[PDB]
Amino acid sequence: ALYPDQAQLFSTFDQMDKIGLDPQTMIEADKQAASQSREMRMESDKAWQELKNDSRNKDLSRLPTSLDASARKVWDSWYYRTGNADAATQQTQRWLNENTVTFQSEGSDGKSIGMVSKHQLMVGDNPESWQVGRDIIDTARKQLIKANPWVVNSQLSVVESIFLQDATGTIRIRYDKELVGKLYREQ
Amino acid sequence: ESGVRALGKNLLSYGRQGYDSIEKIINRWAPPNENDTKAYIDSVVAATGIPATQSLDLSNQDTLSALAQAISFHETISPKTPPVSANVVKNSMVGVAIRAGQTEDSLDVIGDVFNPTRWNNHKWTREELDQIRNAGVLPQYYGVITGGSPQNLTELINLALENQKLDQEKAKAGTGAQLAAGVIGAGVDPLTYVPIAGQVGKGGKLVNKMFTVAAQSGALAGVSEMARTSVAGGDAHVAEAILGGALFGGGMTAIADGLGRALGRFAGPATRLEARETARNVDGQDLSRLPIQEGEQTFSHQGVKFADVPNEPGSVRLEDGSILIGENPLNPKTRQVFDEVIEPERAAAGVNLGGLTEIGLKLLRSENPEIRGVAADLVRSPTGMQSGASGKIGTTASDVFERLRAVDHRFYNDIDDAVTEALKDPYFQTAFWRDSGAFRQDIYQRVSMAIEDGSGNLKAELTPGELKVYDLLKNQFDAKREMMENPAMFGRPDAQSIFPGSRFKGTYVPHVYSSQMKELYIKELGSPEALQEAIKKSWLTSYASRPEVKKRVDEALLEADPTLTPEGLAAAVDKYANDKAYGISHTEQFERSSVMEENINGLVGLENNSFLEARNLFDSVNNLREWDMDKIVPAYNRRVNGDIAIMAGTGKTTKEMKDLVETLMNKAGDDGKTLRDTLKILTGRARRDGADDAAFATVMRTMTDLAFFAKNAYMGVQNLTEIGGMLARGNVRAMLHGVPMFRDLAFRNKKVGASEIKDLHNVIFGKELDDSIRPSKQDVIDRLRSYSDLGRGAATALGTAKYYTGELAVRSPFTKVLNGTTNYLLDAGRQGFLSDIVEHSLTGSKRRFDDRWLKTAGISDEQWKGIKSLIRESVTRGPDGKYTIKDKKAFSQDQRAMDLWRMGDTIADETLLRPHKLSNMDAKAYGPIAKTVLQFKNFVIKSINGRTMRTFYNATKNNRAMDAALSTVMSMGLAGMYYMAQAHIKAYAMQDGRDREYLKQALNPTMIGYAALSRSSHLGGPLGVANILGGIAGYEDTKMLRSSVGNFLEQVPAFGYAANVGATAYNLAGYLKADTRVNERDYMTGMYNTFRELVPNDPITQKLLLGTFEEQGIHIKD
Amino acid sequence: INRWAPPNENDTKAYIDSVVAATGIPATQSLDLSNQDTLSALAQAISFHET
Repeated sequence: ALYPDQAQLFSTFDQMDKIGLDPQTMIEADKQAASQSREMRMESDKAWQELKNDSRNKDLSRLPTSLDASARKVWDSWYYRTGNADAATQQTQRWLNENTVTFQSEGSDGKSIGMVSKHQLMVGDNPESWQVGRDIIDTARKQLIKANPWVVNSQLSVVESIFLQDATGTIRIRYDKELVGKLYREQ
Repeated sequence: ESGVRALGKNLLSYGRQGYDSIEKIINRWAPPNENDTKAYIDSVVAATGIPATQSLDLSNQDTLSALAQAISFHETISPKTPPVSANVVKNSMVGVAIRAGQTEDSLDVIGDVFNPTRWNNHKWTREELDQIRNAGVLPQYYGVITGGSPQNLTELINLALENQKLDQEKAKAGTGAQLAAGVIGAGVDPLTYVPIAGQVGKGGKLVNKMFTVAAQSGALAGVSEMARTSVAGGDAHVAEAILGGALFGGGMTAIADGLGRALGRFAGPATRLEARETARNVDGQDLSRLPIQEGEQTFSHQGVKFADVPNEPGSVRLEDGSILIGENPLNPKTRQVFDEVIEPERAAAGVNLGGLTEIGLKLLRSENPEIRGVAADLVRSPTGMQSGASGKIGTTASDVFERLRAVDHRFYNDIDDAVTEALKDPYFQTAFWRDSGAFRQDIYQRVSMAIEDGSGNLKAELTPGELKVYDLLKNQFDAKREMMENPAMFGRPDAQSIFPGSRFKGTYVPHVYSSQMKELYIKELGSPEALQEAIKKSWLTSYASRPEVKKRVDEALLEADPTLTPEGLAAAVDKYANDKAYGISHTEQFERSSVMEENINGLVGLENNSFLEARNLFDSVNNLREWDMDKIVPAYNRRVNGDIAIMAGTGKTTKEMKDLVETLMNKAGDDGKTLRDTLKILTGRARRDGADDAAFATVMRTMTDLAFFAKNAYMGVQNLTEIGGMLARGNVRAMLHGVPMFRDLAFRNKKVGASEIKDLHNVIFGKELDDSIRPSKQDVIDRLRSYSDLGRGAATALGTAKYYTGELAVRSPFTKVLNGTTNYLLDAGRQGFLSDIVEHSLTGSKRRFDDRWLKTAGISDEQWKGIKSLIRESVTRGPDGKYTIKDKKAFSQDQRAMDLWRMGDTIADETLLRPHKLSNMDAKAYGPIAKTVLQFKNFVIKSINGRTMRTFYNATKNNRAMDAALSTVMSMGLAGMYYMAQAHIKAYAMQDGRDREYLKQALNPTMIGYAALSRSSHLGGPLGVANILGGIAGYEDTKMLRSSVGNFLEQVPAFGYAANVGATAYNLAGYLKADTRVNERDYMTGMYNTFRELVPNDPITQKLLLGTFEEQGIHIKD
Repeated sequence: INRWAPPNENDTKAYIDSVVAATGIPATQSLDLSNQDTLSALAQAISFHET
């Protein structure tokens, strides 16, 4: 999010540590593809929209407005590095789903109602502290629905700061990190 | 002056010898072989605007006084050489920091960006415009062409075509189509989005994926071929106006959040609007509703129920759970609080109209047979509905009145859209040497002159955009006369004709004469007789020249006089023309003041119809006429409709129905037991002050039925009004942080004392004084602005050659580059100075007056003495501090009023608008309005020098958008100021401590926003809300008749009202066989027309406003 | 339906399909209760489910 103009380097970094590729092969794969450029039209401002408005792609359909810049670059890098136009729509989803957090409703059906990032939820400096904000948010939502027995007739969601809001604009809440940390230390 | 006065003469001699540029003058002034003359050129180019190589013209004051001032500075306590005046440890680094800087002259923003001294002044011919029209350039690319020279036309056309092609390719790529998916949730970044011009008619809509199920809205039917699409008038333009509103709302929310989060402390309406539009477009659930529970308190006002909303003060909920913000024009609570506590004098009773219905019901309940005999014919009793005892004969007055009043408003709604479209021809957009306010008068004058011509050569000159106006006006003007000649078309076979003179054929256009031009010509010719003989001879020439005039006059004369003499014509013609000339040169019956006078107390003028004795047999006199149809057509229509209705219903002329009242009242001496009121309301003479409030009240009262029998219109209306309210709120928030006088007046707690009430009341009196005297014609304004230039300095060559009275380039470049914005500031300053002149004339003070004003304006002794005498004669000032004028009609009919107005205008213009740069202003003292004007000008100058405006101008050389974007903020802030002043004046008189509560209620920001939006000049334009939205009274009039079932209705004639070709629905046939009920189209069209210039169907203006407000910041409250 | 039977207490998921299938109107689409065709249809499809 801080430097969203060279996200291809992060794509290079991820596979050297999660999958197990050695650097030499991916060095050779770029050099071999220098001669031929696919460029079957595709990359434009038109293909992106008609790809992002399909119910088939469950993860790309919802996206924080702060992560559009790098998703395009990861998609482009994978399409350039390989030939598939449908193996490049899957690695993007894997990266996105490994960087974010999803919330779900309490009914039998499990439609998602939000998506946030794993640094708007950290509480301290321990790099595994993002699992507390999720519990706090869940408890807040469940205790807030019961206070007003008419919220179920509109849509309560978690929109990325991180807010809780209706479709009527009446209920609006904000999540502050410093207050949560200060209270948690005392507790 | 009082300075320099030597470099001016030196430069005069230099320019007489023939020196062009800066380089030559400077090199002669300081030889290059001795001292630099390289950094001495940049310091002059930067502080004046003209580049070094470019040519000059040392015969213009703007290029003379500017250059003299930028030289004397460089030749020659004071902290750091301050150019401006008052009225308008060292070791570490401090010593080096201060001791190293050097002062330089201030910049000139206007010249640096636009560079308006390179613009040529050439009047294009017909072929040079036909070439442009045949090339095929769109209206938004005329910026490149304007100002060019005749030699370089083809290259400019090529440049415009190349830009057009590049934009077309970019739009094909699919670049500016991300706004259809919305802003809330996932979408564009509101502050980092730049639109593309040219996609106005492609056809788009808003659909947000966060509020729908994917099965309900399946997918997209691809995209347009981008080579075929077209759109209609108003059915597919609302869906893009709302697209613009969404962008504005998202941007405002983004700015406010950042400010709030930074400091440590617009989010409801945006979400509600997007939910409503998405639910409307795909026929789904409306998720933006909050129903009323049980056991909760409710109220009602004027038959409409509502209840409060929690957590958001000022809003309200309707019966079905629709929420409206506190600034909407339809809010039932704000009108209640106004009429209750704030403005009781303009109570709902003062603005109530009931219509003919209740008056008719009250009239029919009488006992006097003489009154009932005419009552049974005047009004239509409700005792019918297949059970009526009588009334079967035919149409009464009510039916014809309602039919005609129902068709006229549709006519107005069409003429507005016809005229607005004509002003985008290349003829008008490329002429920068004329004011932008006279275009409508130009159009009306040309068309009206072309109608009365018989040859036809004048008709061949009109542009392809004026023929439709021609057709509409001709058809209606023929239909009205056709009705007036035979009033038996409606059902009564014993009615005569009222048209005076009906043997021959022609088209009649109303004649209304001016008065200021009469006064000017009388002054120049010396006597009132010379005008009479000039008129007589200008009439007599047409008799000799044309044959048809000879035939008409001869036939009418021989019919009039039984005696026939071949010698008698040379006497009859003259003895007929003489008295007609005398009727104009020696009285005031046909002037605009009497014919169109505002209000009358009773029936005073019904004896004679002044609109119809202006007709003549003859065919310069056209110099004394008026060509402003937007105010002249409706009054003519009202009077004529009244006359036709009375005659076709009763069988008596209006004079008979008038004198019947006094004939009856002559026997009313005895104290025994509304005919007057019925006649007054039928003729069209009832007071119509503040009809806009009634126009909105009608919609507020009948909204529910519309919601019942139609759905799309309901949500469209809601969204339009909410966008308007949001814009008003944003503007007030910015203005609070901007201008100090606004902040001073808006943050008070108690009653102000002693001094300031006098200034607060001069502020009020200035507006009335200016409004009662301002001329109503363009030529008078041109001549009055022309004398003052000759009052200071001109030459013989100026009188000859081109010059011409049309004058906008002679003014400063500020008027050329941004013309629309300047009129508001000028009209504020004029009213500012008029009150100071009056106060000095009465009290003899000297704290504001200055004796250099007489020499600057160009007033000699006699004019000043006359002005002083008149003001001392006609105006008195009280110990309270309120000005009163004894006589109003006679005061505005003297020669001296023009002198006074001219003095005020020229002084204001020269002192406040001419001198650019803040270091060039010298003044003794400043008043309450001078500070406001200066601060608004400072706001503008800050806005232009930004980054967004510079980048936009560099990309496309389109300067027409900036003026339109920047006019609205003036239009609203000035509107707010007088409301605040009036409230402060009113709260002074409360003796007890009630003023604290009154000020707490009156000075809330939401009330300020409401009063700023309702007031001002959005209206519908020159026509007005009372005319555009005044057609829905028929629904209420027809509801109340039966209530106080059935209406199965005859089958509509096969030719439905949906299919009617335009310009042919208004002739005689279209009036007699039309449908006169209300459908959703009227609602949608009227609502769109009322809010046209505030919410256009293009997104550039919203982006410009958003960028400015980002860069300057808004007040965060809290 | 949600006002008639709160979602937390008892299902209200298979109780919606039984009404959408026996009437025609999909779940999200808007209604117009002023029409008798859309009124008498809904009254009959609820009373059966109660008993």
